[PDB]
Amino acid sequence: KTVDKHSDEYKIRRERNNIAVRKSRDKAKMRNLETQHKVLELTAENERLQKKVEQLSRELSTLRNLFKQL
Amino acid sequence: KHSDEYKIRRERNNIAVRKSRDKAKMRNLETQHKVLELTAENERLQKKVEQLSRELSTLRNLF
Amino acid sequence: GELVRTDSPNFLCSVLPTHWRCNKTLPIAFKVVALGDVPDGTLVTVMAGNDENYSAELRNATAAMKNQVARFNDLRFVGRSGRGKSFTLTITVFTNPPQVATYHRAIKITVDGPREPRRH
Amino acid sequence: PRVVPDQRSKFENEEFFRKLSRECEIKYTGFRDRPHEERQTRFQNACRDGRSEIAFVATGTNLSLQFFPSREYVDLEREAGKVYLKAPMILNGVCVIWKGWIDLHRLDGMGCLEFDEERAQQEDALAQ
DNA sequence: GAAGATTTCCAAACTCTGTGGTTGCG
DNA sequence: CCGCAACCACAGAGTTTGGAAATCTT
Ligand SMILES: [Au+]
Ligand SMILES: [Au+]
Ligand SMILES: [Au+]
Repeated sequence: KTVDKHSDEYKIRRERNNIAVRKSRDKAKMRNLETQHKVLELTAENERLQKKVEQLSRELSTLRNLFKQL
Repeated sequence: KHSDEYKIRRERNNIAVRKSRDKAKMRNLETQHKVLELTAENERLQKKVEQLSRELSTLRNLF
Repeated sequence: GELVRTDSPNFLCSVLPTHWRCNKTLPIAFKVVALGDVPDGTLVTVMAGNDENYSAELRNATAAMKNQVARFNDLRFVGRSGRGKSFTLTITVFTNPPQVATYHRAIKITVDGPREPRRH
Repeated sequence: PRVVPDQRSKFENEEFFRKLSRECEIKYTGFRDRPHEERQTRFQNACRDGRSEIAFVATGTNLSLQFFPSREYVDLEREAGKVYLKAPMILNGVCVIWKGWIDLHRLDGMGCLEFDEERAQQEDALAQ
């Protein structure tokens, strides 16, 4: 369709859209903000499980020895 | 509004913007991938711990 | 999601909504499963027919088998399937030779898809 | 398993198959975006690759055909105004051979499901 | 002091999903 | 008549893409 930039519906629509775009980008910001946080959150979880795996392993080994060496 | 300087000054900036955006865009995608990586490593170490658990559990029962 | 038997004893595929809107992205991603062995990379494509519609317009109906499963990225159905009528889709696993699985009265594609009862 | 216990019985009794066992109107289903012209060009062009995409207008059953593993071949000249095709297949665990012709101008033809006995016996044995 | 990079304001073109206006058929 | 199950239009919010206009950095 062909419309006039002076009309009303054009402005009403053109404004409301602008509002939705303000909300739309203002939302995307938080997703990126969260994605980055999740990176730290995960990096921490991984190091924490690395120590859990590393530890739980040494325990299983040392535990076996006493079982086979006795 | 039509000055010779505008024809340039304006389109001049645009070039810097397009670039800025394209840069920041890649920074995000790369961050996403980074999440996927860490997620993978997390899911492995996770399953890996549940493993050594039952593996040491069953070994605790044999005692 | 939930898987069901195909008309071919060697493949299982996702269950599709009884009814669904044209060009509207599926509720769940569509997957084709291979019980026998299928080397990865093996292409798969779906097509759907009907006594009233013989070849419906599909979107992204081509996928690659990976670890015995065909995961489709936004399989969308476009042509309608006719009132009261449903499509029958044809999953075609591209190996030597090609294997074919039909899944009769699989999904119904209308232009409105399921709607709340019009309140009049 | 690539196939069921016994193709025979099924193909012969199974409504779905029988109905297709006997020649029936089939049409090309390639690109429908481009006017008739491009299509035939495309189809024929695809015939060059040994890839065609057809469906039994009657039932509505859609099928993608591949021409290389009676025999798996494609003829030109038996009748110069159209094309004769044969395609190997395993429709629902029943090794079959799809045969039929299409008028290269109409992009319409008629084919039949021809349950390959050699393949069916072969698959049955190789399968366990 | 200001050019280039970063951020905020808008516009226009699409994509998604729901609500109504209308129909043949029970 | 009414409600169902289809079609068609088409609001109206959400997204995406990209040129303005302010701001910030270096
Ligand atoms: Au549609
Ligand atoms: Au040809
Ligand atoms: Au024939």
